[PDB]
Amino acid sequence: PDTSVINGPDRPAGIPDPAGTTVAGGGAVYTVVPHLSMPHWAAQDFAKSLQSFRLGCANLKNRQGWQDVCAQAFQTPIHSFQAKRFFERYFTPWQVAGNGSLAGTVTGYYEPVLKGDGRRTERARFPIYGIPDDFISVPLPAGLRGGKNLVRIRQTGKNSGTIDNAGGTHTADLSRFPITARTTAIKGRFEGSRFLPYHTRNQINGGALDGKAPILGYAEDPVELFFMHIQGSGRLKTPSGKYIRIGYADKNEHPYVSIGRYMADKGYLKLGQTSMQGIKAYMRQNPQRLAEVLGQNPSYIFFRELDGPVGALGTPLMGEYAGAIDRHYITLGAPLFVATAHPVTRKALNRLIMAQDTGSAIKGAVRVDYFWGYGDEAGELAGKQKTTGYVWQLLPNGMKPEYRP
Repeated sequence: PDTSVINGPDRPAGIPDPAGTTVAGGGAVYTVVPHLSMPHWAAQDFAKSLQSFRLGCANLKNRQGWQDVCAQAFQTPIHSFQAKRFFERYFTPWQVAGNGSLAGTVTGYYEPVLKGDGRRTERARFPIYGIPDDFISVPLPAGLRGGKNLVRIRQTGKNSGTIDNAGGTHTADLSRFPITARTTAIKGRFEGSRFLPYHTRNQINGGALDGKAPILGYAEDPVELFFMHIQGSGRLKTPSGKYIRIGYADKNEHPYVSIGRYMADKGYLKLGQTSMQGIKAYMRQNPQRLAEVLGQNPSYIFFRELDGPVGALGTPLMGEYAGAIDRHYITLGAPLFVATAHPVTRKALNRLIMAQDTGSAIKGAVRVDYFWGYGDEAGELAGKQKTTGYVWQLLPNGMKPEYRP
């Protein structure tokens, strides 16, 4: 998972910057410390951390600076002493401080499991859609993020187009598009002379995508399907007990609206019964409100077929041994020692996770989204996790951390 070992000569270890060496940028300060100044260093399950590092190396291998440690990872036995020595000998620890503080926020995320099936059945009735046949993504230059312009669009590929005012084939009225400050692409479809915003969740729920999109699977509950959209990935568990792994492909770009807030406004349930268990039970006694409530959130996620979801590094994540970081501050792929408390037991949760993912809301020098794995338990823990953490970034000897604006 892995268990294996590649034989051969130890890779060059290189030359560690000495303790107290400092890099600063973007309000952050990185400082080399001894491996032993990290809380409970020696006691950790380094064998799991090494299996986690090995998963990232399929892509991390190819990044300058990382070739030797990634080859060395596969020549190290999956045992905690050897793994510990690998991290101690091949990497230098950089304590991270953001805005003058070593303290930051650790939150949690997971991959939900839902009952479903690969083909439609009496129970698995709700389709999970791949990217539609007519779904067109068009890059939006920073210049147009005021979203007022009437532009022309030209198709350039099956699911892609470009803004071309002189030779575009269709008109797009950007004011009609859900464009905000962070927007880097608009999603739409060609229709007569126009390029129109893509279907909202309500239109999709009401069957806009019929015969027009790949279906990857069917879920049994539309509320849990709805929440998988929120998580951005998931796994179907078939009646056989088999898994269908499903990953983020794209989205319609329509805003996120919170249905818990809507539900609280209509009086349907109060703003405290706001959970997928509360909504799911409520929708079981009141099926006539389903279409209405779900369609309040216009955002809609499209998926693709893929053990572990694939993060920003392009690599499958190990439960409890990976997290999402801000790439402005943390070098993607780096081991990250995180010191924090377990969300439930309050026992020290001190460990080397692999910084293998990113997230739109994950911002700051000391800021981790802790990946808990897949399933119900992982989702409970993930939802309860909002703890203070302290972080150290381990980098290959001689590689410096960097603020990347």
